Amino acid sequence: LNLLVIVVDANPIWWGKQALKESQFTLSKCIDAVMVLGNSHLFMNRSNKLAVIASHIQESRFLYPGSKDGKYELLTSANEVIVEEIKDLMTKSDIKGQHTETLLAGSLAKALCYIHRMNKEVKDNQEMKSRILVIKAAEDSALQYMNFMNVIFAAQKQNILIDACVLDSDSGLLQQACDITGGLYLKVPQMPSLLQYLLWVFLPDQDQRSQLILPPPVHVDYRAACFCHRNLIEIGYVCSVCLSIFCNFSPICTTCETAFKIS
Amino acid sequence: AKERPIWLRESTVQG
Amino acid sequence: PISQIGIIVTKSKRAEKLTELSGNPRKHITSLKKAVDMTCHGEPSLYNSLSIAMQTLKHMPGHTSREVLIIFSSLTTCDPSNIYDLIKTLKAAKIRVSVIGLSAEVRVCTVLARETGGTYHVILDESHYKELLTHHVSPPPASSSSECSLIRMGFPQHTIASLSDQDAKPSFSMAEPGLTLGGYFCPQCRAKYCELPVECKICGLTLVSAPHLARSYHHLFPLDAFQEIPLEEYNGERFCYGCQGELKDQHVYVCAVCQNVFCVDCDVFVHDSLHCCPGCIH
Amino acid sequence: IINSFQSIRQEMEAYTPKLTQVLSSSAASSTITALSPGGALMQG
Amino acid sequence: LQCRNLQEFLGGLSPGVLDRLYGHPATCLAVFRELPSLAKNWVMRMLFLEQPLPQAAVALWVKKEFSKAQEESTGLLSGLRIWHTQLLILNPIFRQNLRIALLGGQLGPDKHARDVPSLDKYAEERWEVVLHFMVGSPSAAVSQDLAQLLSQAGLMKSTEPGEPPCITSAGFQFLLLDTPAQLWYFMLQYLQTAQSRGMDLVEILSFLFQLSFSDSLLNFLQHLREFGLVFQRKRKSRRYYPTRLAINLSSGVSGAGGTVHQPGFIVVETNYRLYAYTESELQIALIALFSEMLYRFPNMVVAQVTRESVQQAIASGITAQQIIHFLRTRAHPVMLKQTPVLPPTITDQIRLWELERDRLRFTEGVLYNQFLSQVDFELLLAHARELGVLVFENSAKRLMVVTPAGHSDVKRFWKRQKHSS
Amino acid sequence: TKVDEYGAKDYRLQMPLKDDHTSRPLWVAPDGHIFLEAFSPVYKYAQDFLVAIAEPVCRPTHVHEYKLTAYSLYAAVSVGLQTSDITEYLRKLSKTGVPDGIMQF
Ligand SMILES: [Zn+2]
Ligand SMILES: [Zn+2]
Ligand SMILES: [Zn+2]
Ligand SMILES: [Zn+2]
Ligand SMILES: [Zn+2]
Repeated sequence: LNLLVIVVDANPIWWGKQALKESQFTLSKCIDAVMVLGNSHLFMNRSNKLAVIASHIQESRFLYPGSKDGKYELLTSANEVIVEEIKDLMTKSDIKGQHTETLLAGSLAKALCYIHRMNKEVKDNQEMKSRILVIKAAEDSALQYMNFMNVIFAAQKQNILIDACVLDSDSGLLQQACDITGGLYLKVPQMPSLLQYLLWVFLPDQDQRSQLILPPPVHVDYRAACFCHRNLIEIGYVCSVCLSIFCNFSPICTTCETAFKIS
Repeated sequence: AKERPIWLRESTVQG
Repeated sequence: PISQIGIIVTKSKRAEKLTELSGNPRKHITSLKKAVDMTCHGEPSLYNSLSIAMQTLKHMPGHTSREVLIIFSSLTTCDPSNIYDLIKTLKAAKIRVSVIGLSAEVRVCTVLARETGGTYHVILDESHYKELLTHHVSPPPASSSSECSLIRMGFPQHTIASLSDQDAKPSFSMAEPGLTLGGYFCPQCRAKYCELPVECKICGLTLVSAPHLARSYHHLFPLDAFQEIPLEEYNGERFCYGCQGELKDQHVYVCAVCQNVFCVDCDVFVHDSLHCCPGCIH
Repeated sequence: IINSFQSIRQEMEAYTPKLTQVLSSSAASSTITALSPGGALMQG
Repeated sequence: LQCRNLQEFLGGLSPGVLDRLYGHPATCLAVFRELPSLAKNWVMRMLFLEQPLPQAAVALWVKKEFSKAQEESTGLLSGLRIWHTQLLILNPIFRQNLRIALLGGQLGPDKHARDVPSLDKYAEERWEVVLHFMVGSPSAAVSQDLAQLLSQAGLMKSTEPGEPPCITSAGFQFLLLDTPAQLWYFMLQYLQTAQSRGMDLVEILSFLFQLSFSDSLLNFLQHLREFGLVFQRKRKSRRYYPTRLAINLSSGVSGAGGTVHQPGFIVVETNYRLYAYTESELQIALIALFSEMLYRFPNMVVAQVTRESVQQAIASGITAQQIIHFLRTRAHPVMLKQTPVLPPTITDQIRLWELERDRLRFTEGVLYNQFLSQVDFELLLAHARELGVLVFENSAKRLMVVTPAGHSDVKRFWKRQKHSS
Repeated sequence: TKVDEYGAKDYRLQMPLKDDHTSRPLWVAPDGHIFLEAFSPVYKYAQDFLVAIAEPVCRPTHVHEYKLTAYSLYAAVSVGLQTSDITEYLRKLSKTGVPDGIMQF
């Protein structure tokens, strides 16, 4: 069994700027490309299953939980429910100038517990392979680092691949998330052809990914910096309590001020 | 030690 | 991740270090798979086991928590000297000792654990054994006698050949070592490494990547327990917020801060695996 | 932010377009050729 | 003619039929989901490509490992003529219908909405009565079309004009097959006999795919109801409900698991004794084909597997493999604990009894003797070998035997060789 | 006496199947043969009882076979078992009752 979760960075600031920029690629066509991927993923195998989540600066919403047009109800209903659910998010959304960073950690969290719920509801007669495809486009936030790291290790622990399909802004932690989880990361230069990357690079699952040739992952710069200056450094002094990278020795660590002794 | 021989471990009939 | 583990096998009055302290679980696990065929003959020696460990752990730094986990099987154990002196030495050496007894409630193990501050437990059943080892995975809570210290640490960056064996730097791994196309370095060793985190083979300094540290920060950010609401309590959210599934049973929990609603499976998975409240991230 | 929020709301007026209007062989081939071993996106 | 899988039928398709068979409603979905795990990716990739690409690209896109599987899958899709090299451009009808299949592009009064269990039970019931007619039951459901169908399917033959049809060698082998495999062979033969009898396979087969998710179709659909594969409360209803069996269709035992998801009932003892906790006489009839039945109880039957009953079964055409399979697939939960599930002594004895039945291998042939030289003998032998006409040889004894058909070729060659004089 | 179209002797006209036949591990044939589910939860009691009242015929791993005989019945009476006692317990063990031909026997 294969479970594919698609995460769309539906941030209205970036996509709105692109609309104001008269960008060729747009969120609608992006959601439509996601729709084709979701359909084609399920279309690939009877046991294939999927979920879709979109994120907004305020919150994230799930897009997925007769034959009047002569076609299968599941595909047709999946298309309609996804369109209706995305429109509800876009229409039912507040406006706030102070908050613009896109939510990602909360979206991945819901996906992981959803996958875990599915991992329990699935019959033990069959094994379920799960993957998360993150479609990032707008800027990340430093506050998300801690929470994003939590979900990254949970996904690794629970063997979920994080596949990153970046549109514009390249999050250093996102390119780390895939590498830590063994997922792929790519930034598309030709946003209008995003669907080709999805079907060629992101469509194949781990079993297919192994038996196939794909561009090697981009080198990941695992930067490290002291919490006092946030400057990249090769040597940092941590403590067995705060475990925080300090710039230099101090009798008291500013985050805790515990009574360290000179040495 | 004292394991069973092959003729007692598996089917000797060609099938 | 920054921790290291070692293993000792004790039989026929002797104690042998199966594998010294290292950061490679695969090496230890490889030795365990081999040890499945061990002779399993003779009597063990707690005194020799502890002393061999102490002769190793005594040279360890002060900031690192020195510890020993004893899987005691045969309640009889030969010893060349009074274990009480060794116990007093363990307290002085600040080596945390905790014993796990299988089908036995031994006196020496009782005093050894409780005097040293560690704990002595006995296997009730397979689930108890699984639970006890799972519990031991937790970092030890700091005793009022325990003191904190800083440690110098190295955060190198993995480096690779520019393009398909071009501008490469031919070298073998420090871990019949094969050639290294790419790998981490050390500012002082200048020796290339294939696997991190690891202690310097030269400088005696720990090399580690920043995510490995964050992997421990859940210990620093313990998740607050969500209040239980097993009854429906007229909660209009038929679907569980975490899994968007209708709650099939009279077991439900709500967050203390974000007030979101999660089922027992979500709450367990959150507290056991995610270690964060999905709604609190917002 | 307000302009982007309003502009995107009007951008959401069209949905479920034609796959053959959404994508083209020229765009698709450009991606495949870029991902080919000699292309811009295939490092080797 | 043991057509154990769809692939054999897929090869039995010409471009003049494939193009029509490649319809948008179901064939594209059915074919695509049946393609190998590799080719499905490339077909989906090129769904937006109007220009062909070289085979080297497909080859280099796969590792040296699994290249054989890629080649094999390439052989299938090229054999299916899904694309052309033109140097792998998809067929326009296939690409267009696959594209439409992703999105699609009809209603009326409510139906009786009969329960899915009821549908599958009478479907199983319908298949059972078909098998009750197939077996030597003294009374069973009959129909002129059903009878001739089973006969043209090579499962039954009428020994005398007016006497009830009897079972053929293939029919006995067929009877022991599992329901999905057994149904598959029937579906395949119906399809082949349909085109033979003038029913347009294109429409009915495409309809079978649709059921897995015209007057010709109505006639065909009537047979499907008689097969219990579809429910229709009354012949007047323009709408029907596909049964589980029809939904499964060509999915095979790989889809939704094998028919083994049923209560086991056969117990096999080391003394060749059988105890089958059953009331369904069909199972009894099948068991009687190879075992001597001793006692019958309200819920169980006692039988013994003897040389007589087994060698009789083998003589009729059955194989120990089918017998062992029939038992293993029906083995009672209690004997599932032991491994192997069947007692090795039993399995070995049954195999050994069939292997005894064919101790002598009989082969038609023509033997030449008294070869005047080893050279011309080996020369003629090399020609027989080159023709693949050789049956057996002993050059040390200077002898060889060849197939009667091939003999005419060596007879001609021998005369030609002799006429060189 | 009664035989189906197949060589097996049938006893539908001879004995019924009890409501909890699944719990009862034994069958009684009108010809005196007896079968016992060796894997049944009460097998222990049934084995002892059948060794007491009947003659073992086959004792394979899953289903044992016994037959009644005058000698085996005398042995049952030799341990003080009354006709009612063996009948009552046999009926209780039998998932298909006791055939009257055997009862009068
Ligand atoms: Zn500190
Ligand atoms: Zn500083
Ligand atoms: Zn160093
Ligand atoms: Zn939940
Ligand atoms: Zn909470």
